Amino acid sequence: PTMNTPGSCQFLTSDDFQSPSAMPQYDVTPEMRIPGEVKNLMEIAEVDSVVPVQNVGEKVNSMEAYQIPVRSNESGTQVFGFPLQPGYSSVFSRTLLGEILNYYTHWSGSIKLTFMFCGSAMATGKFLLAYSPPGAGAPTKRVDAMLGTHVVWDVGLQSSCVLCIPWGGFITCWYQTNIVVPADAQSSCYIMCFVSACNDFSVRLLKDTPFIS
Amino acid sequence: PTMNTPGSCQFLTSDDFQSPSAMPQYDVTPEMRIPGEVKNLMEIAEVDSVVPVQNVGEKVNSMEAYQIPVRSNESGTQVFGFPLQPGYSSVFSRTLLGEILNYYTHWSGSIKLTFMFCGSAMATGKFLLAYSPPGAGAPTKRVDAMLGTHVVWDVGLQSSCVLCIPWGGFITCWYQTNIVVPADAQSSCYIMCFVSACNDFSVRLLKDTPFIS
Amino acid sequence: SESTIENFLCRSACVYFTEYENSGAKRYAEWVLTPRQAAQLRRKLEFFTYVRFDLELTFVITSTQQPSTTQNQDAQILTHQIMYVPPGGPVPDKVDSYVWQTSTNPSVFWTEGNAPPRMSIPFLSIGNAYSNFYDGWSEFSRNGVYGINTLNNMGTLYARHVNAGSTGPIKSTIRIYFKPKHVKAWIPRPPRLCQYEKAKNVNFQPSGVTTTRQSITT
Amino acid sequence: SESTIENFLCRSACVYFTEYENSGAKRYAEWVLTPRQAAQLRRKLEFFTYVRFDLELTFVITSTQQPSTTQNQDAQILTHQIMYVPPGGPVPDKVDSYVWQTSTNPSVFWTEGNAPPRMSIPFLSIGNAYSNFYDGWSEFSRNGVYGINTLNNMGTLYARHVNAGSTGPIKSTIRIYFKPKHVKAWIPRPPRLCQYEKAKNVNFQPSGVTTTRQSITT
Amino acid sequence: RARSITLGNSTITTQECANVVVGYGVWPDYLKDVATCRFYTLDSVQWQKTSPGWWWKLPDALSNLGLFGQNMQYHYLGRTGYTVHVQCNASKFHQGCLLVVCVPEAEMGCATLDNTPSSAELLGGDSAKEFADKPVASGSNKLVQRVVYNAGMGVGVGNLTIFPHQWINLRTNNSATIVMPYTNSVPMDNMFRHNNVTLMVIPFVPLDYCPGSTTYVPITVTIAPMCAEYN
Repeated sequence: PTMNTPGSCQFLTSDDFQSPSAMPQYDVTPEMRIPGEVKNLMEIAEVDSVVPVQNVGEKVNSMEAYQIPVRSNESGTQVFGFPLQPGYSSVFSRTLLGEILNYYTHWSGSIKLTFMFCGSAMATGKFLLAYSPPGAGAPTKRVDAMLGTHVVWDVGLQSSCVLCIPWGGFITCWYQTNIVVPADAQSSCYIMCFVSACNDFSVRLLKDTPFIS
Repeated sequence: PTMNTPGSCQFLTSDDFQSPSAMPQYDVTPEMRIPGEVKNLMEIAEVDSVVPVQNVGEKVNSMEAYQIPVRSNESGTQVFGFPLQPGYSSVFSRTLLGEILNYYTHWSGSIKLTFMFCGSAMATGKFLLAYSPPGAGAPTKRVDAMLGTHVVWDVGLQSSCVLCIPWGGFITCWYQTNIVVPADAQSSCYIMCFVSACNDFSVRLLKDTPFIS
Repeated sequence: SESTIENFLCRSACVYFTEYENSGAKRYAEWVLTPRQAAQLRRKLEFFTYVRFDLELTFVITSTQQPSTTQNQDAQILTHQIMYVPPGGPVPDKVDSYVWQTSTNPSVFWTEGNAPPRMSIPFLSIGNAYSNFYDGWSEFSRNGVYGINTLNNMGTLYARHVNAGSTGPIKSTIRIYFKPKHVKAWIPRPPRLCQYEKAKNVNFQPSGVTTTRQSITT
Repeated sequence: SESTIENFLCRSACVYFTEYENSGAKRYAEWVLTPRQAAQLRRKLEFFTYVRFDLELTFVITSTQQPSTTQNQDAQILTHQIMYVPPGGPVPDKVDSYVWQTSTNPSVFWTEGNAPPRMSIPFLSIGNAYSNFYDGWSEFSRNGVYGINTLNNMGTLYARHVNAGSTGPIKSTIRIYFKPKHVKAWIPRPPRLCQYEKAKNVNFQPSGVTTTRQSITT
Repeated sequence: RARSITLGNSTITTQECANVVVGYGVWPDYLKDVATCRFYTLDSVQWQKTSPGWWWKLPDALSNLGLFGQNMQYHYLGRTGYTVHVQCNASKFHQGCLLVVCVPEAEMGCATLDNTPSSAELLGGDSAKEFADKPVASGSNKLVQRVVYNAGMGVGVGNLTIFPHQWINLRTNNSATIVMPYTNSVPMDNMFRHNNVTLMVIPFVPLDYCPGSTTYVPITVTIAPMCAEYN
């Protein structure tokens, strides 16, 4: 004697049942080892990808969207700045970390940034990399950016700087000193910026991507 | 309490369930031993079967389709040749190995050929049996056939030659020397060719035969 | 591993098509069980001389309404009866005959809108194997048909509408599925080269050995 | 713990829409199995170069009556047949063809008003993995389409009404659900930036890298 | 300091710290002709202030070159690893960056959505095919979409670092060495019919120099097939 409870005879799309195999007693072709087997999406979001920081105007439709211009002549002047929201912000929109995030609703983990100065070896200078925490707005002057979390980056010695960000905030770069070059060396250089997930990184509630049409 | 999942109440043709016996408690008549019990189809495809190599014109509607004519007068001249595709090729079409293959889609294994010279005992000569691998086309001259895989078959000593083919390719036979016969012996002889599966032979994905109408 | 005789001879194959009407000239179906009608299965079975197997008969009964000019038609659920006749069993001469009540013929009742009815049959041959190819005369003293041994008889199948559903006419169809189970074979023989002519015997028209080509060296 | 490729690629996604009528110009459905039609699933699968998986096909067949001027219509329960064609299998040229009876194509019969029919398919590729992106010509000697390897073929699906229900016209629809099971992936690759154009290939129209803003410091 | 590496008869000069990046943690191995294991040094391509990019198909790149060309000719199917070396010799007063990346199964889009491209336009033999800045016209031509910010495959060029890559910054680095395992669904495949990997070199940060310097930087590419076997 059996009784059929409610929920019987329904096609609940998201359920895991045993399914009657159509073609049984059919061989499967043994699987060979293929180099590079993804098991978790996270392993993809741990790869640095260049960022179109300068997505201004018709730069997006050219290769000059990824490079940040750093001129010799002009102190307190600012290099760049963008809000630190890898999900909704247009800067981290199509980044490898950002695309993966657009498939989920909740996420918690550190973000790692890496700047690579792409200038002549003779070129020397200093930069102020300041990160303002969420509640505070972006700093206006150089002093205000110094009085928070900052990293004074000297291009002459180190050519690549790494910033690990906890817990959105802001990232601002300032010219501590103008670029100094001996004669026969160009003074107009560029900076590139890579983004990557760091330490713990979790993603919950799978949703559809908003980039389909 | 039970719940009926999707896939219930369907007649999936290819399924293996217990079936209510119509006439139960009925005796079955014990089975006697009958000589020769097939357990696997492969045991059938391991039997040599003659091949209608010369399926030219109205030969198919006569017994002269199986014999290959080898004349005395005419060197570089060629005896026969056919592409080595036991499935789709018209030569291996109704062969015992071929018919069994027409019931399956995938198959991997060696093919064994065997030529039996059916000529007078006095008759002597030599033949060049050359097998060109898949990528290469059939050879044109005798030299080109010699420079590949070949077997120089001497009818005077050995009367039957066996060729085991791996992994379609081509099979070509050439007259290394004309047939030499003492007086009172005919110089027009014939050759027969048997085909058989060899070593490992597997067949997957059962399908319908295309010879039904 | 796949080419065993089991996996080669255990496929559900439709073997019959027919129709019977609730009211009309034809009101019941009848088909002597045979694996010779379906050429696809007949040619597969003619690989071996002696074969022994069990069956799993599964029917598919569908009903369609007919073009009638009667009004106020109210349909009621239809019930179909399928009477399996064992060899030597009484056969219903008509639809409303008394033979449909013999407790020997195991009829299965079915009501439309359920899982299709299925029943199995054991090895019924008095001999020790069904013989595809017989090389003799069935009658002991001869003067009997050639190659027609009665040892392969597997019985007959009858189907009817137990209750007429509505005043309006209804025509139903039934497809019989054949599934040999626990198959055994003996004495392999060559595949039939020529196309089948009559399901009754092995008579055939002479055919060429294979497809022809241009030249022997091609 | 949630971002595994299993939980990311094991969602039931509708992939087809079509309709077939008991009587009319279109009387059967046909759709070559492909995961390229649905962009939502295509873009998720184009994350990896080589992917291998099993399927769980689940259909949803609904019937609606049509605007006809025939009277005295009495409907009978409808039965639908769904014939899965393995690669290289015969394909029914018409609705009442003989191919609907081949014991190879595993057709599933279904009667309206039950739990929707579902069947599974194993890995059928001769190669060792389905390849999303092929960088060559299918034909060995070339003179063949670019990036069209036949190793990914997964067969065709056919559906029809076994029995016409009533004299009056009936039109049915069928939604095919795709559920990859036991998924494996290899060689991760970047997400498709530009929108899809043709399901046949990777042709696209050039697109900007991202959405623009006012100034770099903003 | 400098060092010499010898394979067969050819020899290459590289630094002491070469910073090799293995493909996917796997070194090329036989499936379980040694005379084909040499440094097939291709041509040099002048990198200029406006050069968009270049791309090579490794199987095709070595189709005409000696033993490898003769082997892949008669032989049917086979497999092959690779060790691509990209050497870019430039002064100290030059500046610029390159993205050296080996993309497996790089299917390329066609300018006309309706049809696929032609073989000659897709494969550059014994030379390097190059990208373009502006979009390719969509007419009735079987041309390849050579836009550099899409790379041709159709994806944003920025995130092309998922593939085994390496960056050459003329400020610190000078060369890149990428080992590539045999990646294919099939155990062995016809080298002529299908190309498994595409080598792409893209100048993100443009070359720049003061007047009175060399007008170009000669990139140099060297291929060395590792563990090649045929059937």
